[PDB]
Amino acid sequence: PQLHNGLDFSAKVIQGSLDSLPQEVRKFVEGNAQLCQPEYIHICDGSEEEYGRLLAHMQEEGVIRKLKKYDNCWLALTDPRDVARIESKTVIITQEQRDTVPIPKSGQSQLGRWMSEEDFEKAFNARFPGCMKGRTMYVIPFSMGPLGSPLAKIGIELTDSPYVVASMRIMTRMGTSVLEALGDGEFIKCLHSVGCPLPLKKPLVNNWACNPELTLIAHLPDRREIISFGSGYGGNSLLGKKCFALRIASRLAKEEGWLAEHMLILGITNPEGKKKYLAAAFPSACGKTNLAMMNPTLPGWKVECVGDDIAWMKFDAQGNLRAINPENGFFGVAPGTSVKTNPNAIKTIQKNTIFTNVAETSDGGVYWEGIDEPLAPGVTITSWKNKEWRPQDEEPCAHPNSRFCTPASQCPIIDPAWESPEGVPIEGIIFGGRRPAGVPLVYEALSWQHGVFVGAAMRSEATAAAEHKGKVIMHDPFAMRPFFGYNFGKYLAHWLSMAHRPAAKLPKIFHVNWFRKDKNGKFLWPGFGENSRVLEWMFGRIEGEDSAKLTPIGYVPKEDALNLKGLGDVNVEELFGISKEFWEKEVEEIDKYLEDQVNADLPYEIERELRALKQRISQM
Ligand SMILES: Nc1nc2c(ncn2[C@@H]2O[C@H](COP(=O)(O)OP(=O)(O)O)[C@@H](O)[C@H]2O)c(=O)[nH]1
Ligand SMILES: [Mn+2]
Ligand SMILES: [Mn+2]
Ligand SMILES: [Mn+2]
Repeated sequence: PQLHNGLDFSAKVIQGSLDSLPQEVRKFVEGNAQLCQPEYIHICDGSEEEYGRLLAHMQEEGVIRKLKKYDNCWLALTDPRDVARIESKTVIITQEQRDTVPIPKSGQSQLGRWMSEEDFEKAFNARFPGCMKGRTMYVIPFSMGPLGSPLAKIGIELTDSPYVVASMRIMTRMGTSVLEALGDGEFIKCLHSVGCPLPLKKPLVNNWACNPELTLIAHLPDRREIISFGSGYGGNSLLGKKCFALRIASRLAKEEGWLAEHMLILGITNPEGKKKYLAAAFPSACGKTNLAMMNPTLPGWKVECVGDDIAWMKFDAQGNLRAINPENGFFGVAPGTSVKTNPNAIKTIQKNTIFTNVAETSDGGVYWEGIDEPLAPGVTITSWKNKEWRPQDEEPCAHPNSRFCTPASQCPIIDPAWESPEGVPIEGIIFGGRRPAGVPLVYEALSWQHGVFVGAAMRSEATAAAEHKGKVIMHDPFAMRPFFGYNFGKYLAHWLSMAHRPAAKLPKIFHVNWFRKDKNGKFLWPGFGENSRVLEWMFGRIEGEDSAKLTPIGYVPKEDALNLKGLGDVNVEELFGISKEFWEKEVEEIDKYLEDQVNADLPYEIERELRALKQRISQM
């Protein structure tokens, strides 16, 4: 089937067999192999032998170090320029711009960056051709969700970074058994490359191969393809997490009729013997991980974890909104994780965990800001910049966006249904973000329409997750602003459509705010474990208790309704104060944001709620 041996890469397979691969799967491999020209091809099987042999290569290449104080834990230091998820260099490739983002009025579209196919082909042919020269191309077959379960998707990611192969084994279900399940079914085509072929023309920092100048993350929903280049950190290289489970999954969810959201899933049990499942949509670095692994301070309550990031939901035959966690591990922020704040996380990241950009102690341990843990006498600390660090300098020993990669099965409070194929019925949805002043601690929506409005009106201060800096209160609807896969206007309609399904059991909607400060800069709520006091009020409302009070913005707990025993000193007046001067400006910014960003694709019900809220606030 060829004139010269220039298309048959059989003599470059160090593991596996191109013959054992399905038809369309093999064509996808040899196609990019001819374009990227890898030195070798490594078809993954996910076995322990492969994972152990994969670690030795990175260690012998100066990429990762071994943390001797813990059982099979490794540290990795990356290039200082590749530490976050570049939102500015992320594009969605569709034929019509209206499919990706709503055509704005005058202003620019914050709800995504659209790029044409012609402009994408010009940049595509200017990067990949020859990027894997002298490297190994790993074929990674993973599965988002339990194998054989409903709404379970399979993908094939080709990459040249063993740091990606090791992480993909932790975050997804990858191995040979995934190929047997796929057979002749569809699969998302993923392609990743660091962009540093051999010989190296640019010296690498910390042996971290990257190309910041040419970093590009593109999505093609029409082709079911995902193409990333240049980067190699979290959501940029782990295509199954952000690019697949959210952006592309949202497009499929709109076509097929389910939901793909950036929410956590946690079940809570009360002293009376009842258990309910909740979901929370918080922006990055806003409190999703600490909430799903919470150690409550109330006796008789038990909180178990199902997920901390991705959530795929869909109605069932009985009218329930069941959800599953398509992921297999955890990829949460490191700084601030201590025994007092998130004790469940400390128990999980002590074995089979890969750390990144965190400080290392002399005795082989880990260290980061907010760890709140004394060291033994004579122990030194090495910052993430590979330098000797002391608490007297200004350089932090660990990067703000430094992460840990740990399997989900090792969590002590993992819910015994995190891999069930049918999912868990969700009875509540929680919105919120980092709002320093104005937003009360917690309130409840008035209806399903007003609830959707609450999610669309989410705002929060810029944190340390993307490339945003400063204390700016920007908009972030549904905590999905950086992960919208199609038109946001149609997105708001997809949620409002859930109120039309027959025998629909719609869940309640709440808005919280743990970060409301006072006039001095001190948090009015301790948070973390004490957040269970707020979750208790949400549990009773679901059962139908009469503990709510009507306000111009929603339902707030009545007096003597929150279990504040043991505290008593919390300033309740300022923690639930609704100022008329504040909410008259808040709606002003909400009115200007919706008209400029959604424009003609804004549903009438979202506008009817905007007028309803404005009217009620003017009557104060
Ligand atoms: N004040 C307060 N801070 C919190 C709470 N939960 C988390 N945080 C802080 O948020 C930071 C990271 O939050 P995290 O849960 O990892 O965010 P996410 O996983 O991206 O959703 C930590 O350093 C904590 O200090 C809370 O309930 N109250
Ligand atoms: Mn996230
Ligand atoms: Mn997280
Ligand atoms: Mn309707």
